[PDB]
Amino acid sequence: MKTVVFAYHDMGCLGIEALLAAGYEISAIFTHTDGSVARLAAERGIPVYAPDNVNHPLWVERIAQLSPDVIFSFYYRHLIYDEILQLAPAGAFNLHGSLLPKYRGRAPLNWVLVNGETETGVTLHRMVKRADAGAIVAQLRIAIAPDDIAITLHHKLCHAARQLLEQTLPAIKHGNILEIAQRENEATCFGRRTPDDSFLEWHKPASVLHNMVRAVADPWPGAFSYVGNQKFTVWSSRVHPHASKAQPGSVISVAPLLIACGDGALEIVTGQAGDGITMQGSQLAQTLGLVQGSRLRRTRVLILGVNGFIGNHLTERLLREDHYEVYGLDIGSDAISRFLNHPHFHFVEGDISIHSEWIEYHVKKCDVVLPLVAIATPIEYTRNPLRVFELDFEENLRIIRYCVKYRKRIIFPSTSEVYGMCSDKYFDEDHSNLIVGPVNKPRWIYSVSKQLLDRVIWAYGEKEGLQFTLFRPFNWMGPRLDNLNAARIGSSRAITQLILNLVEGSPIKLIDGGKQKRCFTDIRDGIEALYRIIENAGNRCDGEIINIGNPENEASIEELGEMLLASFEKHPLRHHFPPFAGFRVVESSSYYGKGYQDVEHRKPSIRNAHRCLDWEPKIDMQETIDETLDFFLRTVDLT
Amino acid sequence: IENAGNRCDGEIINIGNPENEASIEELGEMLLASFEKHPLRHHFPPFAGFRVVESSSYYGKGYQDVEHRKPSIRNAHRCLDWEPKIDMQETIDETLDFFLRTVDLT
Ligand SMILES: O=C(O)[C@H]1O[C@H](OP(=O)(O)OP(=O)(O)OC[C@H]2O[C@@H](n3ccc(=O)[nH]c3=O)[C@H](O)[C@@H]2O)[C@H](O)[C@@H](O)[C@@H]1O
Ligand SMILES: Nc1ncnc2c1ncn2[C@@H]1O[C@H](COP(=O)(O)OP(=O)(O)OP(=O)(O)O)[C@@H](O)[C@H]1O
Repeated sequence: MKTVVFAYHDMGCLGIEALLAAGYEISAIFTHTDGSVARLAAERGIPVYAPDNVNHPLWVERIAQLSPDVIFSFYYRHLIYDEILQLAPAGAFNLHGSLLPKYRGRAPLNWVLVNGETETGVTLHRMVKRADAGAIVAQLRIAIAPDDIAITLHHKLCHAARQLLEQTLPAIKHGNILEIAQRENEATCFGRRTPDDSFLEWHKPASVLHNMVRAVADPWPGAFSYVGNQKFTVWSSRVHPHASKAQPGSVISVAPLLIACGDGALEIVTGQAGDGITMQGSQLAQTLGLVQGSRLRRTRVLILGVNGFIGNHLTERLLREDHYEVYGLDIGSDAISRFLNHPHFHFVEGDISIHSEWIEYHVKKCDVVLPLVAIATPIEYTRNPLRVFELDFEENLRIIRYCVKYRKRIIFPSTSEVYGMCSDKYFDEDHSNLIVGPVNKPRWIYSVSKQLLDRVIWAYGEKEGLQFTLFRPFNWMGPRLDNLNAARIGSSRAITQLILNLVEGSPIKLIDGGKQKRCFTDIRDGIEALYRIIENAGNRCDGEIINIGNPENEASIEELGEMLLASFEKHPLRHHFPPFAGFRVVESSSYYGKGYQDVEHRKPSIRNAHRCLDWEPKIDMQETIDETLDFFLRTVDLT
Repeated sequence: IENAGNRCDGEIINIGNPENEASIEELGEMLLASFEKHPLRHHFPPFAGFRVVESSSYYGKGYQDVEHRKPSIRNAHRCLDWEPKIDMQETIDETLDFFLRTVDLT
């Protein structure tokens, strides 16, 4: 047949050779920079390439040009995806280093040693949308010797693969292959191991620890531990069922260097202190200062604009956990006064444009900064564009810079408005284009400002190591989303403005028909997701942009007005307010002034949220409507 | 700058020749054609040819581009009574000549 190969490292060479010996014609080989696959390719006169992303249109089109019958993947590191895979009529097969569906993850060579398996093997399966799930075309078992280590098991596997391909490859050349599907309810998956995963925890059994040192023995990074401040690596181990009433982690002897484990002791045969040379355990013991003795505050969150809608709710949330200390500054304090007595809450009434000593000192002193000061009520974009620009953009750019100056993590609040009039069904943080209108449509000044800030934060991240996370709220609402008073000037979001209407007995106006829709998110859902981001479990939020909204609560403004009215009519306090003045369609210009333009639909992709936070919106819209309505109605003084 | 009749106040004006639309590939050909006919041609090495490349390998990660760009020159006509005149090929020649005579030959 005619094929295009994706190979790298050892398996890559033996695979390209088996492929050649089997009579295949290799049109091209895709590999990586740094047995060299490239060297082999060059030696055999096979055009070799090493782009960063072969999934790029140009490559896909060029691979399609070669018109391959089948595609093979022998330890290719980057990920080849569907688009190109299906360019081969005979299919695409990948050679995985484990007994699938077991250890279908990555680094199976090491994991099988970590978990101390008795056997492993090689598997040639078909490539499908799911990683390592495709139908198995051939497999082959391998026995793991009690004294095998990563490198030695690697050759075992290489040899096994050389044999598996040797015989099952001629089979594919023709078509005698059985797609024995994978027993999905038996598949095990593992992820990339970082050198921090080879840490030795002496409380575990000597056996477990021993397999660890084997799993990552040279040429791998190795298993390590600490002698006080000093870090050392264990290259050779040796389990001793020889008990020792000694507590785990304590040195039983220095010749041999025997450490007491949770079960039995482990003998460090060879290792090295720090980046020094390898030496026998007895010597390593001395160079580390060992004798018979044992081996191996809360988070400050700064919230600017803490009294705001997002601010006060986030404070309540954080103040529930004990590992948080909350520092906040704001112009107002009615929403956070209830926390003033809390020991872990430190509030101060200030202005981001005036109180520099406090702000700078705290960005310097805290661990995470949440710059929530802003003006986010659309009427203000057209009415006071410059005030919006100066506060939303300039004032914040200053905080962003304090953060890079003092190397602090910044969880900056982006906005769903950054997508503008995007046309995708789902506004995607990593793929959607951003669309705004002409310069003569000033409503977008906000959108554009927030986007430039997102881009600056991104550059700082890329070019200066700033640790960040951008989050984009999608029409969050609930109690304290603005206030009826600000609403009297149009300075508030829809929901809270329509409540003022029902309260004062004025009609609910639906700007341009009110057919445009949005995805309303309950503030409780939003704060939970945000809380998760602050938690930043596993650092899965670094450099990430995360939308937060409930795609399930999509509704037109007209529907929002109806749902609100329905609740309002059933409310206990209803009789206190005037009779409904009705819904009335109005030209946007008559409410927002010249220069207004809007978004016809807004629904978020919440994939990233699911991936980084394991978050999912839960509260349904109607409930949010009730909560919000109730809060504001009981804000009205009745006398 | 003249702002005759203040017809440019508060105006945004595109300035381009919608008549000179061309792909970069065509720009490269037109340039090459002129280059081959140029008096100074013999001073420079033989053409190494055209080669398609991934944007990433030239601009780095994070590059994206514009597939087409043509301006409306209504405002220009209305506020300035202006209309592009020079054709692209002439601009190519001018530019090529200038830069070729920028090269020190010795
Ligand atoms: O939280 C959100 O995701 C976004 O909310 C607002 O922007 P937007 O949703 O466009 O505007 P709202 O004031 O919340 O109202 C939505 C739409 O309802 C309509 N509306 C509003 C008020 C009213 O009385 N009548 C009416 O028909 C308007 O067309 C308005 O654009 C903010 O401007 C954004 O910064 C924020 O990201
Ligand atoms: N100059 C300023 N100095 C300090 N705080 C300010 C200043 N200007 C505005 N603020 C504060 O910013 C806070 C946050 O704004 P607000 O609550 O109106 O919206 P938000 O919660 O960010 O809304 P969304 O989440 O919908 O964008 C306000 O409570 C206000 O006190």
